[PDB]
Amino acid sequence: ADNKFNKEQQNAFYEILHLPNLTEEQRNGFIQSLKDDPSVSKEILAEAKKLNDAQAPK
Ligand SMILES: [Zn+2]
Repeated sequence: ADNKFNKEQQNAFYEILHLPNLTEEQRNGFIQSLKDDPSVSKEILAEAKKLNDAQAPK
């Protein structure tokens, strides 16, 4: 059964890989969540983005 990401899921995955202000530990936790159930991508992405923005350099 083919488990290739649809565009919504792929976009989330790549955005999390590339968000600049996550630590490795933070990033890997979010990616692991998606690897386990990709249907939660939109919620996980929203969390990752908030954390990324909170940790932006000033
Ligand atoms: Zn400054």
